[PDB]
Amino acid sequence: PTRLTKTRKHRGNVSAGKGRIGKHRKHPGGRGKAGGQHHHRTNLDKYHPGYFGKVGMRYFHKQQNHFWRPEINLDKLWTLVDSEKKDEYLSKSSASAAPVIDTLAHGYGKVLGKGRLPEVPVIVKARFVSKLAEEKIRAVGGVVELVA
Amino acid sequence: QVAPKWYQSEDVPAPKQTRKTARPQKLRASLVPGTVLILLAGRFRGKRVVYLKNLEDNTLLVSGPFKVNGVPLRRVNARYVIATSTKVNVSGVDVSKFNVEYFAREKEIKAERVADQKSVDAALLSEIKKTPLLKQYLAASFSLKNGDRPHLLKF
Amino acid sequence: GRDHTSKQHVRSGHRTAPKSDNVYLQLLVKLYSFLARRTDAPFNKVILKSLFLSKINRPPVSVSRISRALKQKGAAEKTIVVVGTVTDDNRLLEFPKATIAALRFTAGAKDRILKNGGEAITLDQLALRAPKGQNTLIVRGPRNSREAVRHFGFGPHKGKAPRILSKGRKFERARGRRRSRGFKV
RNA sequence: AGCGUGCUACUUAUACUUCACCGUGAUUGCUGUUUUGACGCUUUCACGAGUAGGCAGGCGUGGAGGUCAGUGACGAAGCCUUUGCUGUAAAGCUGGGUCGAACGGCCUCUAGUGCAGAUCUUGGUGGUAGUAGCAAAUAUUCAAAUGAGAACUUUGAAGACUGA
RNA sequence: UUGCUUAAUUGAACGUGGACAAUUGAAUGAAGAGCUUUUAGUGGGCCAUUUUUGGUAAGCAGAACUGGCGAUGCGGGAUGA
RNA sequence: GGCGAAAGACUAAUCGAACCAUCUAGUAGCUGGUUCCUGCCGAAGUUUCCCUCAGGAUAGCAGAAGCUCGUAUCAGUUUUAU
RNA sequence: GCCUAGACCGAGGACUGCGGUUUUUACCUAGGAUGUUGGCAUAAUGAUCUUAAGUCGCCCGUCUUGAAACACGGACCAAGGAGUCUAACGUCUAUGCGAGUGUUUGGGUGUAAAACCCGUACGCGUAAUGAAAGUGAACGAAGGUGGGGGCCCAUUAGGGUGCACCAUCGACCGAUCCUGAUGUGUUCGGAUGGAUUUGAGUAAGAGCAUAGCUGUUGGGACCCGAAAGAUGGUGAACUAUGCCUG
RNA sequence: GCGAGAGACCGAUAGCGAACAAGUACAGUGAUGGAAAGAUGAAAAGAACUUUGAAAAGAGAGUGAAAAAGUACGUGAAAUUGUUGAAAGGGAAGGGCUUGAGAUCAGACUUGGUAUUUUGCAUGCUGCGGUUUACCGGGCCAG
Repeated sequence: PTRLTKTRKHRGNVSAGKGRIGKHRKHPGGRGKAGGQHHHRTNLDKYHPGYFGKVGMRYFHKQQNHFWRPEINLDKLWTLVDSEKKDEYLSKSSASAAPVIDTLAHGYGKVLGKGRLPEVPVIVKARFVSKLAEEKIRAVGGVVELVA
Repeated sequence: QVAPKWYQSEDVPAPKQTRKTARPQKLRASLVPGTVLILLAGRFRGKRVVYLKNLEDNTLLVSGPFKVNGVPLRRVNARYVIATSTKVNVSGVDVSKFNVEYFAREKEIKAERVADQKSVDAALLSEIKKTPLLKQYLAASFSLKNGDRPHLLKF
Repeated sequence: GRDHTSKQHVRSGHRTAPKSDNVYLQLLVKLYSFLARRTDAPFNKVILKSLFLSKINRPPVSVSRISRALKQKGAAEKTIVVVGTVTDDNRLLEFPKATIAALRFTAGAKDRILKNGGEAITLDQLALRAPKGQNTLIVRGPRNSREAVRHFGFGPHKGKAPRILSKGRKFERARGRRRSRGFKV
């Protein structure tokens, strides 16, 4: 709303809050990022280090679908289990019958090993696992099945 | 417009308990009964009169005497009076019956008031006759001449 | 004239009321304005102040924090008081039975508490079963875990995060962030 | 009534002291009498300069949603006015006159929303001021007529000029 | 306790346990202390006392400390940042 | 571009590069202006870098929002000791 | 100690208090003015306007260290007239839901640009780090120490527990450097153990969405203001020069 | 372009340049440039007729709800001006503060109460203005 702006409060005061000496002008200092190496260097150095220069190698025609690999940790792996059968699974699960968790069908690429699992065998299907994540899964009596 | 609200009460509170107990008036030392006074205000300003009694209304009972001055028995205010040093022996004048209600507001003058005026004037005149020129002094009016400085005068 | 040793007519700088205009939040202030004024319990004056706090100063308290607080020695049966939202945490393997008093519960947080035999009460029900805040335990959420705090006090050799829109190899990584490109700050 | 010096009294700043009122900040208390206002009421103390600038609370204008079963041809809006009143103020309300068709209050919404200036824009009106001026090109006059009215029209008489 | 140090059981650093309470170890004061975010204007200054450089000097130029004016009325200096 | 016995002359009162419309509301670190009231707080002309010196960025000074606490340990000051 | 003269003010509004005299569950001068009298209500009183007198008062706006300036704008009046909208953002506040969040590209529906309903994807978040190949967050109650509101037990104190947060020492993940086990397509692998190194990391998630003030950038960008540059056209009725015919 | 429907749009210096005989009047050799200008009343009922005047007009009259609506047309502001009234005025005027004078305005004999008489109402004496001295109490200004 225009009525709550300070323009309505600056009415009657000469400079509209811009000062009498400074005299709000068109573009003192330049337009955009002008002078980033000359008279705005003190700002870019302080707040945006690393701004100028090249780092690393180019990648012509980078297709981001190749690098698609969403992560899921082990502390969140049991959320992929169906909600209504989670409690039943957590109780009766054994090496003869353990719940199967297809992480790929839920949209995940790699299983990472943050957190602790319930002391329950599981069969995890992933495209990738980390070293520690698979050690934790086998420690509770489970296994990892690699899929594609 | 701003409408009145239900909480704007109209009740008038009672006043607090006041601790102003009135204490009796203090007169000047120069205001002793029988002293001759000069009236400074009123219809009879400039008249020399005789002070008879201190009434309870904080006022002074005063006579002319009427036969001498034409000033009747009436009350005056102590602050509108110059108390001279002249005195008349008023021990023989009965000013007992005069009180505040005697001067209560009820032209035609009351017969009782006139008789009291005469009865007071009798003794007042009989005493005044003793001091020479006192009767002449009373009947004459007081005024400030050229060069009288009241801050230097003795009355 | 006076030689002013300090600045004149300075407000306290603390909230004395909620900025919100929620009518129900104001009833809690009304209830806890009375308790803070009339009871002389330290718990009551703390709750009254917390009801004034803004949203970022009342971060969500996960159901995991309450679990960790109930695991303190002798605190298994204390009434958990949260002036804010209690949220769910799918990382928990188990949740105990306890009474939690909060401004708001998410659907998940309320569900788990009741599923484990606990009780989820509001702050007005607390004033009935604890007008002095007896046997309570106030839990607060992490304030510095907010993302805006990452950029506070950015500068050389500070280790804070730059205010940047895109993340990648081409976005503020060369000169001033790498000794092979001049200097590093 | 000069200069040096001393004393006494006296003069008066928006300063100081006491008191009143305003506001700001802090502060005391208020639900089994909280009672239809607790964003309120209430006790006490201190403080009050201010450009650039910041923030807060308000006043006003065009239009929008709701409400006052609001005002109005028995006179709306507008305009003029020692008719006043209210507010620190922005302003609001009113008496009288003029006028002739719509218009306001309150809760919200919204913006092409508040002017003394910009050698501002457009329009209008002054002082200057009945003033400067209406002076190159030789030159006009008498009478009659017409006409309400004739230095200036027409005609006559004259005097002139252009001078192939 | 140590992988440091010592010829060493020596140390160094950090501790466990125990004693020393309102004179817990000068004065005075404290409209409280600490912490953070965000943003405005400004980045021409000038003057007075004192110290001081260049200059014959300057209502000159340039510094030091403080206080002022700017941004400030009011009483006095007739008048005056 | 013309034209010039040449003056940078003339080219429709326009000439050291006509006029018309458009791009175009061209850009301006420069000048001028910038519209109601009250309340509270209240500066700076200094640091560093800049083809920087009539300008910026930066730190400082100011406001606002607050937040954690409630006399903790603090001070444009003195004393003592060093 | 006592007497005495004058001036200004009277806030508050049942009681509550501290005292005093106690002759007393009374009274007082002791937590803020009452008593009495006169006059007037065709007026005493108050306010405003006009004017006189006394005293003070330079013309506003502006840039400026400094303006009444012999600095600039302003003869006067009316009306118009200058920080706006948008894309993308930062801080803060409010609201909803919350490890999620966002209906409105689209479909269904309708009292038809509304309202109502639907969902897949997708965005942001939930994981970082490296140039990259790649790898990818629990020794412990998610650690220890010093504080720390609140709560519990006490009974001044004191003890216990101590969220947020502050200081500090560590642990974990990635990079860099070192070490190099069982092994092997004999050059691969990289266990284990380390390093005054490094990251915008972990260490019981805090975000997403909408709105608002403020600030930023690009846009005509608060309003007005060039000298210029370009594109496409119109002019030799003036004038310049040549030619033809007089 | 043709044809429709709408709006938290503008309301005659706005909105298209153009609400009107507007791309018109007008300017320029030309390319081009380019305005100003809405509103009587319900209805012209747009003032017959008499009189003064050369006429324009005026004075009567008339129409009209209105002529304080007469085409110089709804309202009719300010600058600026006329008349009347008031007031002041020795090389400016204007302002603040204070009081005086003149003008204007305001206010308690209250919605005053107490017995009272007549005037007045539809009505079968009852709400209640009316009057004057009594009494009580009040307002304001003073001692």
